[PDB]
Amino acid sequence: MLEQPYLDLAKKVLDEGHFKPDRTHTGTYSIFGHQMRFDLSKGFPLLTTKKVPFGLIKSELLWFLHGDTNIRFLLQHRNHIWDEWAFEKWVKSDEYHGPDMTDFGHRSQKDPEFAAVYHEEMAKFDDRVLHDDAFAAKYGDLGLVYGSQWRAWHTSKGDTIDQLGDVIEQIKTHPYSRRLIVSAWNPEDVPTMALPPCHTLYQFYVNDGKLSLQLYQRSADIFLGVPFCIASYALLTHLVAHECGLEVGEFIHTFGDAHLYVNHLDQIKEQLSRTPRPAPTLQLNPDKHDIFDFDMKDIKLLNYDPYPAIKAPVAV
Amino acid sequence: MLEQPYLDLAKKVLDEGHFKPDRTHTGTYSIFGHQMRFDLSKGFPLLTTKKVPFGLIKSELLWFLHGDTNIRFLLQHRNHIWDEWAFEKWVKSDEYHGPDMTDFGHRSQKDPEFAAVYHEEMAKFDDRVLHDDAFAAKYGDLGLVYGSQWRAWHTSKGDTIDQLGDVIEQIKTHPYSRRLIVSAWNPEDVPTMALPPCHTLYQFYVNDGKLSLQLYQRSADIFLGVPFCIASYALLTHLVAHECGLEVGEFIHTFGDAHLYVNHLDQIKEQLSRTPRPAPTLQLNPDKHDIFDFDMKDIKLLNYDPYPAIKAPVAV
Ligand SMILES: O=c1ccn([C@H]2C[C@H](O)[C@@H](COP(=O)(O)O)O2)c(=O)[nH]1
Ligand SMILES: O=c1ccn([C@H]2C[C@H](O)[C@@H](COP(=O)(O)O)O2)c(=O)[nH]1
Repeated sequence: MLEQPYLDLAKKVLDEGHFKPDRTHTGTYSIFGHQMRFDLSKGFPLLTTKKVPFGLIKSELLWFLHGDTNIRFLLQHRNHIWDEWAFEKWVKSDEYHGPDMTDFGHRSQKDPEFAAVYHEEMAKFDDRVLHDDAFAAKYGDLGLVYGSQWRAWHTSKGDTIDQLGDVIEQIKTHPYSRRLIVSAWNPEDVPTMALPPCHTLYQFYVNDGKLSLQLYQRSADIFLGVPFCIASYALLTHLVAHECGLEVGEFIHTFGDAHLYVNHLDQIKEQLSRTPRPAPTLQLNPDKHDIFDFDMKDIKLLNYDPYPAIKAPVAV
Repeated sequence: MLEQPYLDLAKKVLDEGHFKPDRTHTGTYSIFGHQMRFDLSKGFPLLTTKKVPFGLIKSELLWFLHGDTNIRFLLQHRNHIWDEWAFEKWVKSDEYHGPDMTDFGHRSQKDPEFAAVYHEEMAKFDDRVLHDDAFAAKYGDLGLVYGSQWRAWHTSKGDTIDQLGDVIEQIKTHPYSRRLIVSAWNPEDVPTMALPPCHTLYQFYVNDGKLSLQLYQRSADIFLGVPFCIASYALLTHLVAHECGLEVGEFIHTFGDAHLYVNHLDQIKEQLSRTPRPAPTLQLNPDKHDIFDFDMKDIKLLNYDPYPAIKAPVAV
């Protein structure tokens, strides 16, 4: 079944892991080095044994492709995945006036009185960013994010480089190129980043008329992130394969440090109780092809039939 | 047996490959995405079923660690692996006076009259680089090479960054860091390089008292390069594990596009006839620890017992 590789990753990390400490202080069972392989021609790797919001995987990807960096497009789409970043910044500015929210996303999960002041100032932020133009530009832009590392890699002679736009040229004219790589890992910026890239780099490869993509993710959360990531990329593999006029091959997911947090144990353990169902089917607008200018409407997820979503706490 | 993972890579590429064209025009059987895993505590992954020159894997690595880039240290050690690069450059300079050696390393393998003029001007070059200081600096420096990408990553504010020297700091003070990565893939320089890095990036990871390293090599030659590379890195894993005071774990080799050239088929096919022998054993100078200042003498390969070396032509 499509997703078995994924469930097998979790058993392996559970009944074969190794406990180790980490940045957030919850704890983890971890393993190092792991390849997993999905055959997109067989289906779409959106988990069935747990309900994943394609809405979120979808709007975030298109944000990326525009080479955006402002949370404002996401908010525009009710997508709040990246707020806690922009916010934190806003919070540590004296233009921020009020409740010194230090470790806001820490205590808010142990103290319900704070979970209200916090979430209040958040809708302050997100509404301001939504409405005050000068704010959206000042506090809404994140800066170095996948979109800018994909389509605006800052050089040392003052210019921007469109990495993703370029590799796509090479796929048409040199489908056999073994240098078709996009990297988001930048040495000079790496030591001044809230969170240096998890999805470090990817490489496409055109087998006989088919396009494949391999990902190297240095740090993974089997439970909360891996289910999302598998789809951002299986989606990206189609989008590109669309523009270049190629059929679709495989998605090869490779991990450095793959972890399962302590307090997620009971959930993954329950999720394994389920028996996978037939995977959905990605449908794309056959009229439009210039992927950089695709829009939500242009994608369709046919036949998705998932098990209830599983409640789980962010380990922080 | 230690090296089986490697031999199994070659069978897989042979009795399960896919033919595809490429840069040099020989031809290949290829596969995409592959992880292989060696347990350095069990031995040293220098192939036994074929004789590999540890002398070469060794001097090239130390060159790297010094953050050198001049072929002059290698020549100093009879190591000629990188000459054809420096040379080519020298050749396309009008200071080069004489035999316009276009595609020298092409025709020299189909025409034995040329294989003599060529190899003559080569010893011209290598002797000049060995002796004429201003030449060694002018034509002997390669520039962007593993040594400079490891220890002098050019930033956009005029400075050099010691990537490898830094990760090593982090291993001591944050052995559990999941951001311990060195990358040699640079977007802005990539489109003006004779050969952009094969060994794209590596990441260390400290499991319970043990150090592990995973490599992402975008393009491999199962026959001629993979046997060398497995050892540069298994060697590097020990060297680092030496300085940081850690035990040694595993070497995880991950490939994007792994190929076997057409005209190498008969050789690999013969090499598989052999039955692996017990692997050698790396011994390091217990007195010295500052790896950046190690020297040949400080390494010892105990108990190596290899099958005859196998003759093979460079596909070009
Ligand atoms: O798409 C994503 C984003 C984040 N994370 C996780 C992985 C780790 O839990 C943490 C990053 O580890 P450090 O870099 O902070 O060590 O965020 C994912 O798994 N997938
Ligand atoms: O350490 C090394 C150096 C080179 N190569 C090979 C791999 C390919 O044969 C060629 C590089 O492929 P392209 O980047 O040129 O497409 O050089 C190796 O396998 N290992």
